[PDB]
Amino acid sequence: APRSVDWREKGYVTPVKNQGQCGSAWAFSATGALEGQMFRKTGRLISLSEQNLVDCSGPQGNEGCNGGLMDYAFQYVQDNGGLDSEESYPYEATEESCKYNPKYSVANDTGFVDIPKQEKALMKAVATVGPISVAIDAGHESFLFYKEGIYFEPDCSSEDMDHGVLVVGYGFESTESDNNKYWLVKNSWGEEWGMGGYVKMAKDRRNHCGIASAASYPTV
Ligand SMILES: *[C@@H]1O[C@H](CO)[C@@H](O)[C@H](O)[C@H]1NC(C)=O
Repeated sequence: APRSVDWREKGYVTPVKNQGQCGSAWAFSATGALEGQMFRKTGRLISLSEQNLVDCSGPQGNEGCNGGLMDYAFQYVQDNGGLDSEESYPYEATEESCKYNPKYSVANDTGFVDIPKQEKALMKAVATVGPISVAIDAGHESFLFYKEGIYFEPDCSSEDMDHGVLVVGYGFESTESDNNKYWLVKNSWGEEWGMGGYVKMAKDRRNHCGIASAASYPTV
């Protein structure tokens, strides 16, 4: 029910990462949600290998630096029966042959769940579960240049999303608020982008940028 949530303060979230020049955001969104649920489970925050996902999760539907889905990622961790740590399987920003090594697994998952397409459900799910993997229309130059404040983009689509990110919670602006409410969104473009890597994004403004059209998370 909370009028504010920040999972970064409860220890759920790793420091901002950078996918570099590789369409692997689906993989940073996925590890982000898996890092969170692994923490809820064990009380241990261990950073997870995106390269593992990029290299190995093709059989689940993912296409490396050419793109992918978070759901596919969670499916691979299940099928595979583990995922390697960031330390053991470092990120390289390019597609290589699979080097997974069951000895270095530090996370598991058991399925995933998809939140229905409602900023109400997505409010619930943040509050209940953990950080949530979501997809957004990021394909505007205002998103490139974003520095601070609450992101709103008139030409944003709620149906055509192109970029996976992580909702680590939500707030509001103005000691009150209809307005101005924001989602708290961790990106994977390095800390130099946005607000040290994060972005506040319009919440309950008609599913802005489709932040709720494709939400999900891993069961553990
Ligand atoms: C993941 O789960 C499988 C089967 O439940 C188990 O064999 C494996 O040891 C687990 N790995 C970790 C790192 O928890």
